[PDB]
Amino acid sequence: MLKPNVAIIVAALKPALGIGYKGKMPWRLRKEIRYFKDVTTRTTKPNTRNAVIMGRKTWESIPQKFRPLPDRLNIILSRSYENEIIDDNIIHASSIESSLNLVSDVERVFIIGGAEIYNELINNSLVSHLLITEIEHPSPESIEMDTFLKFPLESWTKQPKSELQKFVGDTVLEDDIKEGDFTYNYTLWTRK
Ligand SMILES: NC(=O)C1=CN([C@@H]2O[C@H](COP(=O)(O)OP(=O)(O)OC[C@H]3O[C@@H](n4cnc5c(N)ncnc54)[C@H](OP(=O)(O)O)[C@@H]3O)[C@@H](O)[C@H]2O)C=CC1
Ligand SMILES: CCC(CC)n1ccc2c3c(N)nc(N)nc3ccc21
Repeated sequence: MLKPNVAIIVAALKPALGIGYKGKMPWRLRKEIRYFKDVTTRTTKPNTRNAVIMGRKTWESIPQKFRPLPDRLNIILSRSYENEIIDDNIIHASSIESSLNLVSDVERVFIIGGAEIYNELINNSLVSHLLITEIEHPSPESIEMDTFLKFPLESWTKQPKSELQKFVGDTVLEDDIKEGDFTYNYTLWTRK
């Protein structure tokens, strides 16, 4: 696949944009994990699937029994990997672009984490869209976080919900979702 548009999908706690703590997510938001699954799996074209790209640490964090993530082509990046097709669902690569050369019959490509991947790939021009779940809490300072996004948001524009709706198609987008003390909303950003 030559020069696909790539989207970053992430959930972050405002205002610092914290995303993890000691290798894990700092929260358990049930509806948010379901949205992630629906967005990353759904396709419009016929015999296609989406691709999800992740760093090695993120892959290793999913229990072995639950990987690869079903119904999507999984791509795992490591600086130590040769570009190799493991099976029909798993690819090893050392660069985003080399990995895409190995794929076909993919509709959309999503970068799914983690921190290092996000922070480096945000500056790659292949990245055209950001799907950020913006989480709010009454006392964000009480949530222990060690990992944060370093995104240059002054160069991106947050779109109206109508554009997000168009991006996700059929997916139901509820507003101000509350789970425990967290309140969240889904958003779409594009480059200025
Ligand atoms: N809030 C959210 O939506 C999400 C949060 N996370 C959180 O992220 C954290 C994990 O992030 P982190 O520890 O940074 O790990 P990553 O998942 O980003 O993996 C880092 C590894 O990826 C490889 N890698 C990184 N950058 C590159 C590159 N540019 N080219 C090739 N290989 C690369 C390296 O593998 P090697 O060392 O083998 O070279 C590196 O060690 C956890 O807290 C996790 O819960 C994860 C996903 C979503
Ligand atoms: C499904 C496996 C887990 C492991 C951390 N996971 C990995 C990536 C994501 C993930 C992501 N990238 N974006 C958003 N919005 N939500 C997520 C929820 C869970 C995630």
